[PDB]
Amino acid sequence: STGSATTTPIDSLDDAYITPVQIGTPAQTLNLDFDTGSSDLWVFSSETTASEVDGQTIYTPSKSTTAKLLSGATWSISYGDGSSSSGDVYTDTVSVGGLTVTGQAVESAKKVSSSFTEDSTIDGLLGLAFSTLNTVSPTQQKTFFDNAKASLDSPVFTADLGYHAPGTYNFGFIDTTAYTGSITYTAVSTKQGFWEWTSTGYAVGSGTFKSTSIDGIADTGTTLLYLPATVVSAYWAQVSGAKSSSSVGGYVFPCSATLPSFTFGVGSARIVIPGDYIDFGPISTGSSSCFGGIQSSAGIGINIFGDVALKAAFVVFNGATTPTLGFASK
Repeated sequence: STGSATTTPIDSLDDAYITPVQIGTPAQTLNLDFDTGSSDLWVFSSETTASEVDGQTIYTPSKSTTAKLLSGATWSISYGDGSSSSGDVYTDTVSVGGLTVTGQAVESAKKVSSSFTEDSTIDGLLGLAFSTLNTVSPTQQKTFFDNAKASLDSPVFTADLGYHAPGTYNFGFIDTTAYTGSITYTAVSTKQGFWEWTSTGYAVGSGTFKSTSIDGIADTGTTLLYLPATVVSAYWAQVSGAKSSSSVGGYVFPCSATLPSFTFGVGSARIVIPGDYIDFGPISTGSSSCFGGIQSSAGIGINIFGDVALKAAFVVFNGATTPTLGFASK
């Protein structure tokens, strides 16, 4: 079996992407953020503190004939950006673009952090990292991809994120019409539970390619690209008037500047990020300072190839027993 679903940016800056997901019987459709950087499927629900719900669609297990409370199970998550939520656990039927999993752990949020509350367009997260990061206690739960792996034609899913435009998540097959050239595959380490791989280098604009290993994770749930301080400094040195700002917390640049592209290596292949992808607009309404899409990972501890980089490519998440990541130009 296979599944295919359209993913849509939530705003004009591509800060996140939402994908419709059907939960329960009859179907309750929620718009979830597909996150390859976490492993929990959690939703706003009827159980969420009503003061913490600001326009989201909520999952109501009492209206689902296939929902079953998972007795004694709880969950609690803290995200890299200091966000948190927690609650209890149901199992239910979950379908993504025609692909159906029965008995999927659906983690119902009892309380969410304010950052999720402020964001009325995201009804929850669907984690697609490896199931060893799932936070359900005392019995850890499998991700939607892990539960679907057996019935998929091929144990893969692909991310085809759009620039200011809709994209596609496919499960179980590789659409050979969605990319150009060849797919270059690279090894994945699962030792920390992430889709972790090693980039072979970078170039700024049309400068020389610098061969250097950059270990990092493919994270659809992170907006920006976070790279080591040396790389980020070399990029912004080519933008006139750019500087790192402590008050803003990152590199900013004059909105009148034109940004150079950024190339990152995948084995012997090269993925080019157009400079327009790196512009994230004014830091405040009416400001002439614009926020940069390439920031330092020094405070994070891990390099993150977020949406800025992934949307420049067709990305295959190969969940075979030896997992790999595939990149192709598009």
